[PDB]
Amino acid sequence: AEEFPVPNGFESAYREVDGVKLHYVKGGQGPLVMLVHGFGQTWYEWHQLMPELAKRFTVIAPDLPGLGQSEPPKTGYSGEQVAVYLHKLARQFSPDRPFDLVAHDIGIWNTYPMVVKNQADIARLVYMEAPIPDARIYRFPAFTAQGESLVWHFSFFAADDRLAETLIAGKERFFLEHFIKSHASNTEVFSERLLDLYARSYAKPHSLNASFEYFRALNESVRQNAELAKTRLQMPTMTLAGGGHGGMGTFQLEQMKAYAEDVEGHVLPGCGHWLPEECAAPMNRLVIDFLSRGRHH
Amino acid sequence: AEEFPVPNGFESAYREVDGVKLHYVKGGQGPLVMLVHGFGQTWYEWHQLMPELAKRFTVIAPDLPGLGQSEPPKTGYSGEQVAVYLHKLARQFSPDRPFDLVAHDIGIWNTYPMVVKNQADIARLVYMEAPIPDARIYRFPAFTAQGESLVWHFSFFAADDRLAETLIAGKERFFLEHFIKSHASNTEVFSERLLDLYARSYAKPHSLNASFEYFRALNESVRQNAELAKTRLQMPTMTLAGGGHGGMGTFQLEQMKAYAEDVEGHVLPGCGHWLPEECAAPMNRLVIDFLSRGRH
Repeated sequence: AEEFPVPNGFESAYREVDGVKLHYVKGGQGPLVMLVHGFGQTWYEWHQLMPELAKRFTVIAPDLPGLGQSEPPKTGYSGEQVAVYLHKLARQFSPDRPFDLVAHDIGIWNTYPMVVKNQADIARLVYMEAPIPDARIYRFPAFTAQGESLVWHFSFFAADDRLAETLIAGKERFFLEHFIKSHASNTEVFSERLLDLYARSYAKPHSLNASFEYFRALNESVRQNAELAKTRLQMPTMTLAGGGHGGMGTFQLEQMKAYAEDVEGHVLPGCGHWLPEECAAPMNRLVIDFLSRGRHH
Repeated sequence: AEEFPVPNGFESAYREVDGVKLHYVKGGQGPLVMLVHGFGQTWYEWHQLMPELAKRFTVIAPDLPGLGQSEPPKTGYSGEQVAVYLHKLARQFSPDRPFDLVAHDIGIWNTYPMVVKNQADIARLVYMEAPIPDARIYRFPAFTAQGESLVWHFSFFAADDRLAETLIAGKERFFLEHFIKSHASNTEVFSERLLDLYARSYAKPHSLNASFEYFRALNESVRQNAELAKTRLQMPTMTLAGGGHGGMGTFQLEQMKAYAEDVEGHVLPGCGHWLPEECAAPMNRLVIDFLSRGRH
């Protein structure tokens, strides 16, 4: 069985990486592009981009360790530890050529270290809708004059006593709908059915815990990145952010300018945090065009 | 039926105020002092301080509307609305004389408006361990380099769709122990027995909801206070804050200086948010001494 429907022409498969069984969905021919999802989701957030991209590229979309159908990491959930798994997975499929990387949400946290440490392996980079973990995250407010803030969940999820698992278990679908919609401009794209699929995946006990372990490692990731960021990113980079309710707006590009020498950015009006679903058509277009400036099938 | 044990010589009683039945515990003789509790607790947080104050004052400690054994408010949960109930309650017992006020946590939110609107009714004021609702609350961080921040729960509790009640229902005792301890320096005072008492009270469905309605009204309270703060408080004031894990530190006094002409402040080392319980001896001493400067 599969947690999410696989697009025609794609295969669902697994590879062992450093003793951890990773799930991914793969299709297409040409140079490799790896797409990395974030919290609340799985490889499936990429399912609309995948067929289009596969016309020019070999496309792989893994489940993050512990999430979707991937085994939890055996090292840890800090950015540097998780990035090893994703880097090695990509290199199994693209051993002789650099590959492209597209990441969303905590996919950024879990890839930045392998990007900065293996720059010759990364042809082009697309980052959307999440801060790279650094001191900037400590500036986001706990509360706003309009109600709940964007990232109060960093504290909820990082809290000890398994606070998040204990409160959310048995209410996974309820919580995820609130969380997704509170970070969305276009809530209509999240059908009850789509929410059911995502909720059932992250409700698996080991996946519910894995979800929050990424946040419990966030401060460690910030400390790791403080050292890593001494080396600037040199590859062509594009940032995308939502300009609507729930989005990061200008923050995405402004932060990335501190990290990357060669970066262009777009803010998408009328779109929140969940770009691949809320604004599939323009997001897909911008990603396909940016990656197609390089050689492809 | 009592949720918490009354100190010897005190009485547990109720007063109907503007159609809302308020529970309070009362004892002592002399000028009136009203003690107002905060989130996660009830009048009981004051039970160690009460007998000491009762030697010089008439002491009343009400349960906030909807919490403890008090009915929910009929108007609403904003500071200005709730303050009417507390002001009227105090004035039933002290109709001809100003009274003293001691407030902790959301007790501050629920009393500030009646203090500024009825300054002549308030002889001396002690505020501890929470911001007065104003624009300063939007400057607290969601996340810190140590972990969970002081007030991320403002967003959790204020969130739409009854997010907090829905998640916490059936898990009130677990949640309260985490919330209290995460805001404490001296966690050891929160015995399983004491936590059982507080949890049983706020787990009443209407009390769980009431708890969060105070946070849902927070932005309204901020808007209310923007107008009220145009007049500075003139009566003697003291602020207390914890200097240890979970405490407000220097923020308490610094904010209060913008609100009050006459203010002295203390930060208690090794103490977090829950001053009456974590640091009873020094906190009680500071409060008793400050109030005993006036008539008692």
